[PDB]
Amino acid sequence: DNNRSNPESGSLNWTAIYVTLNTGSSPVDLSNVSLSLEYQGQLASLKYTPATTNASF
Amino acid sequence: ETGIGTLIIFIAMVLVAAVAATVLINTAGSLQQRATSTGSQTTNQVSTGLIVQSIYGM
Ligand SMILES: *[C@@H]1O[C@H](CO)[C@H](O)[C@H](O[C@@H]2O[C@H](CO)[C@@H](O[C@@H]3O[C@H](CS(=O)(=O)O)[C@H](O)[C@H](O[C@H]4O[C@H](CO[C@H]5O[C@H](CO)[C@@H](O)[C@H](O)[C@@H]5O)[C@@H](O)[C@H](O)[C@@H]4O)[C@H]3O[C@H]3O[C@H]([C@@H](O)CO)[C@H](O)[C@H](O)[C@H]3O)[C@H](O)[C@H]2O)[C@H]1O
Ligand SMILES: *[C@@H]1O[C@H](CO)[C@H](O)[C@H](O[C@@H]2O[C@H](CO)[C@@H](O[C@@H]3O[C@H](CS(=O)(=O)O)[C@H](O)[C@H](O[C@H]4O[C@H](CO)[C@@H](O)[C@H](O)[C@@H]4O)[C@H]3O[C@H]3O[C@H]([C@@H](O)CO)[C@H](O)[C@H](O)[C@H]3O)[C@H](O)[C@H]2O)[C@H]1O
Ligand SMILES: *[C@@H]1O[C@H](CO)[C@H](O)[C@H](O[C@@H]2O[C@H](CO)[C@@H](O[C@@H]3O[C@H](CS(=O)(=O)O)[C@H](O)[C@H](O[C@H]4O[C@H](CO)[C@@H](O)[C@H](O)[C@@H]4O)[C@H]3O[C@H]3O[C@H]([C@@H](O)CO)[C@H](O)[C@H](O)[C@H]3O)[C@H](O)[C@H]2O)[C@H]1O
Repeated sequence: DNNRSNPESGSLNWTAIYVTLNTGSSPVDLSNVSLSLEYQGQLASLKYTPATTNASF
Repeated sequence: ETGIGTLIIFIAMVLVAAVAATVLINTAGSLQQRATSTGSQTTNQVSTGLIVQSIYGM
């Protein structure tokens, strides 16, 4: 929640998702992974960009 | 005569049939090890677990 003083009138600013591989699976590169989300008539498509510096890692 | 030409193609026919035989054996051997390992890993996955008994504080 984005409000600490009163969380009742707040909204979600950050979301965390825990991800693992399935049992007996081949390795997966996360750079070729696309994430889809649907909320209130908005379809998002999120993508990770690999970099040496200034990377979200 | 036709006898000479028949023998030449015969050799080629035998060699081609051996190739297709090799593919089927090699593929089945590769799929054998994957299917065996998947079954054993899943059996361990379902059965295994941890349980909490009691929690104390100071
Ligand atoms: C998280 O959730 C909470 C709760 O849901 C809030 O929504 C919060 O948002 C923040 O809200 C505060 C308060 O509304 C905002 O700060 C305010 O900024 C204003 C600038 S603006 O006019 O340009 O918009 C004003 O400067 C505000 O001051 C006002 O309030 C003063 C006190 O009014 C009270 O008076 C009497 C008691 O004496 C009482 O009967 C009333 O009911 C009322 O509570 C007043 O003197 C000023 O003339 C002016 O109207 C300002 O709010 C400031 O005071 C509050 C708190 O005391 C009020 O009860 C609080 O500490 C603030 O920190 C403080 O700045 C802010 O912009 C929002 O972010 C969410 O983040
Ligand atoms: C989503 O909503 C959130 C509402 O809950 C919040 O608004 C998020 O924004 C974030 O706001 C917090 C402050 O509340 C910021 O966190 C603070 O960032 C500084 C970075 S700095 O460059 O300004 O120095 C720092 O990392 C602070 O950590 C200090 O405190 C911890 C724990 O005590 C300790 O490891 C170190 O002493 C460190 O310096 C951090 O503030 C946190 O700590 C305070 C107090 O304990 C300080 O005495 C509060 O508990 C606070 O809640 C903690 O966050 C973020 O920068 C900002 O993203 C929004 O995204
Ligand atoms: C998604 O699936 C893919 C298969 O479909 C593949 O497996 C992807 O993995 C990627 O594989 C490629 C190899 O083709 C590799 O990318 C290359 O990385 C090196 C840099 S290194 O540090 O990793 O060693 C190489 O120099 C190339 O990087 C250049 O381009 C990028 C821009 O994207 C830039 O940031 C760099 O500075 C650098 O200039 C890159 O190879 C790509 O570029 C070449 C030529 O243009 C080079 O002149 C070809 O176009 C080639 O098709 C490109 O792949 C990585 O190892 C990996 O990401 C998987 O993500």
